[PDB]
Amino acid sequence: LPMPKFGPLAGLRVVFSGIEIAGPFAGQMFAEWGAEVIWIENVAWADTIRVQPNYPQLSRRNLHALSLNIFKDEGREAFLKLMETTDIFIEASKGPAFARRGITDEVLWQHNPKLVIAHLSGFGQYGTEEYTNLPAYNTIAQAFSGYLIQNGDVDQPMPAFPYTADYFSGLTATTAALAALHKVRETGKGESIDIAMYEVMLRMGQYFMMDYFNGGEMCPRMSKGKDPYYAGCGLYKCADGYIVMELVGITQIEECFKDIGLAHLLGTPEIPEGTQLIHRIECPYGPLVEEKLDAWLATHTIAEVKERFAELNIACAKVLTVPELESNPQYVARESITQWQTMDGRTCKGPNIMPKFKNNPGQIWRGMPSHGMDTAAILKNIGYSENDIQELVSKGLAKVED
Amino acid sequence: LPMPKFGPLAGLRVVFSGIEIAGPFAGQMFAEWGAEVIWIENVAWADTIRVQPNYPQLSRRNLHALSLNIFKDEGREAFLKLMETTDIFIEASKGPAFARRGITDEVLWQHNPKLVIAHLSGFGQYGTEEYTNLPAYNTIAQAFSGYLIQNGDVDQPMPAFPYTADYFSGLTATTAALAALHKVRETGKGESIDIAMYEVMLRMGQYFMMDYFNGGEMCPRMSKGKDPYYAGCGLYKCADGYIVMELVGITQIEECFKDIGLAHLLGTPEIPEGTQLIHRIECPYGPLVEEKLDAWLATHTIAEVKERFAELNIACAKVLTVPELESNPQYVARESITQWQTMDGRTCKGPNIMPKFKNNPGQIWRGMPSHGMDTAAILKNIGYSENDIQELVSKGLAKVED
Ligand SMILES: CC(C)(COP(=O)(O)OP(=O)(O)OC[C@H]1O[C@@H](n2cnc3c(N)ncnc32)[C@H](O)[C@@H]1OP(=O)(O)O)[C@@H](O)C(=O)NCCC(=O)NCCS
Ligand SMILES: CC(C)(COP(=O)(O)OP(=O)(O)OC[C@H]1O[C@@H](n2cnc3c(N)ncnc32)[C@H](O)[C@@H]1OP(=O)(O)O)[C@@H](O)C(=O)NCCC(=O)NCCS
Repeated sequence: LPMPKFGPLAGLRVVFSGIEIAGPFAGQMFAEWGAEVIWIENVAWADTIRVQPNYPQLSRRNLHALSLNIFKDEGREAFLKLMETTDIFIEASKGPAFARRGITDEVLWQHNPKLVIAHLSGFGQYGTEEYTNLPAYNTIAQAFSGYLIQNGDVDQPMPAFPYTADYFSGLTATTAALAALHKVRETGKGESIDIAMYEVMLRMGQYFMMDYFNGGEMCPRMSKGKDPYYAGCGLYKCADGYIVMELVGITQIEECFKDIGLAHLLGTPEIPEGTQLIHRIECPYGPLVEEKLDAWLATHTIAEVKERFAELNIACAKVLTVPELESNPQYVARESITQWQTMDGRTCKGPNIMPKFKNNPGQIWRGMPSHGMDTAAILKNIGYSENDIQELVSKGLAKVED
Repeated sequence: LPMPKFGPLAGLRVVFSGIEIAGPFAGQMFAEWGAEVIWIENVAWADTIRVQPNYPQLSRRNLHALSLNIFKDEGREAFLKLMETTDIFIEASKGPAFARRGITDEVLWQHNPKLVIAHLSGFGQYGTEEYTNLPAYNTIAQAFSGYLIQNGDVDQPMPAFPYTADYFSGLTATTAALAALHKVRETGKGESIDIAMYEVMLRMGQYFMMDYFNGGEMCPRMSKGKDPYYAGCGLYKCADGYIVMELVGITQIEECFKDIGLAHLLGTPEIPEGTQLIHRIECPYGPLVEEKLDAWLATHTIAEVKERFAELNIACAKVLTVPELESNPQYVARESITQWQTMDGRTCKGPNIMPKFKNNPGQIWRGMPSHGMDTAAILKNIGYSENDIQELVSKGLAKVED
């Protein structure tokens, strides 16, 4: 398939089947970095992402679009012929849906013994009858993993937003597939990967849950965006708006207490010499620290706080709104936001390729493809004749460019 | 270094320098999957994660601990000797701190031309004077990327929790390093990677921001954990507690409207045949949909809703609290939560290895190492004599087991 040679993953061949965020995010990250990535959509209906007015121009860029019925007769045979030249296949389904329909890992490996197979599901490839075959999106994974219950304000839990669990799961899939690919080079045999979304989010939520699993108590939710345990950490108000700060480190704590009028607290049983963190609940002075911190901050503008905190090596930042991003000097300097052309010939704006590879930078070479756009090209490249593909379209088993 | 042979990354050698979550998360994910991973801590002070009572038993398991002054005299030489046998080096610093201290990418490559170098920072390896050298933690990256402003309730923004941006950044580092490693096999030359935390989070926050960058408006924050745009999506109340649901799909919408008493709305200008999603703001019936949905749900128990939604292929789940996780049948069946022994000989409980590799499963083989534990072993393995290492300890340039 015609495309430029770029990035660390040039020459790698990736195929994915899945809709919305998680599966396709995993697949498309390969394309950001140079790989040849085929997006499989069903024949009768298209990916549900196409209902979003602008996002798909970013989340589906650099992709080739195949539209094929991968489970039915000649569609199935065509799909399995494609697998012979495929290095990595990402699939997102309700549990072991592929195996249930006859496309097992053993069947796939009969066509390509080196193939890396990544199964993404809500609840895993096996477990109980009750959960294994259930559909899942982001919020389902947050609910089932204890992540949702940790987010929100004290009295009101809420999901992390937007679609946080989908990105973590997709990213985990990408990472695991690349790890397995490394093993194929060193062993010459394929791998199968079982990524359950709830297990991904369970790991991302352990910072305080590890206390519960090991004798302790679970932490509360944040109060108005302040860390539930550590004073001087999270969201604060200055005289002219919101900032964030992290009061961490021996020196930072000593100079900040001095600033806020609390120098006498240094060297007490719960804040002894060398204290790197002040625990707002274990220390009797916790609420007092917050009271004086709040009052000192309300006396200063964001700019003044930034300068003093720059002097103390205290991490902080103004909370930026979306309209403030484009013209930020750091964004401009690094080209964090760029422009590209859509397939239809319109100018689209959005984030550039991330991260920055020094020797082999990624690039945007293609806008989001249309439904069935590359079908005729992909099938011809795997041995199908013009009339033979015409029969796949007529039988309802494949769709070509509109 | 003595360790079992397991996982897709057996025989890979990884070194990381960084503290807390992001850097070490990237490094330790290699160790979950079989790699030999060296954790570098400073000599005079240890990783700040050690202040957490339980989490480090999970986040630092499977690791070898080196304690060395990588920038000073014989410590520097020892570090650069280690790099000769290292495949991947992860470093987390304030901007280009390594280069500023004399350890440039060109210097590193003089010792190992195939080395993959991953630089993790808040604001990148280059940019403006104002931002590039600033310290960063999770909340700083959320603030600077527009992620924080999207999380929380309508009237109250708040960070995603816990330390969400740290895990995304660490995971991106792992993925990029593995992608670059693939290129080294196919080109025989090293790579340098510039991962700025704010650019990572900028990408994770695009779902609705793409509308703003392309003519449209930015969405509001969620109201009590309901999707800002799409009805039937997010957090709801049943008669006996919180659930989450995603009302997505042609069939799901038709049968659910029928259930809630809104069948007559189907086939109207804004809900025409084939509608996969109901937009709560573009549709005049949006608030009515929510009103009837809320009332129908309040009539039913969680269990009843689950059964009916299982009949309709509508994704949903009870919102689980932390105490409900251990004894959940899916968690038990898959061993999602397991037990292991610490270095001190105590039983520790927490998440198992994720994800599940079929042919080469990861395993927990070592608990979290002590400060300086493997120093003498690592230095001896790179050509240092017992007396020569004794001088590194005495000069304050290295620390050995306590
Ligand atoms: C997202 C999800 C709920 C959607 O599933 P769905 O409601 O059944 O909708 P789909 O369009 O994917 O599936 C319809 C059917 O077509 C099949 N199908 C999918 N792609 C096909 C193709 N290219 N050709 C022929 N059939 C196809 C599916 O297998 C499914 O049949 P099944 O019930 O036997 O498994 C589900 O795929 C899932 O839980 N995935 C795992 C988690 C995930 O990825 N979530 C999305 C994160 S945003
Ligand atoms: C986390 C962070 C704020 C801490 O930085 P810090 O306050 O300077 O604390 P450190 O202990 O890391 O650094 C102290 C000094 O020791 C140096 N140092 C670090 N490891 C060393 C080692 N093994 N031997 C000798 N010196 C070392 C550092 O370079 C630094 O000196 P510098 O100012 O010239 O750069 C910073 O590393 C950072 O912004 N990292 C990038 C983003 C990130 O990883 N955040 C953490 C996510 S939880």
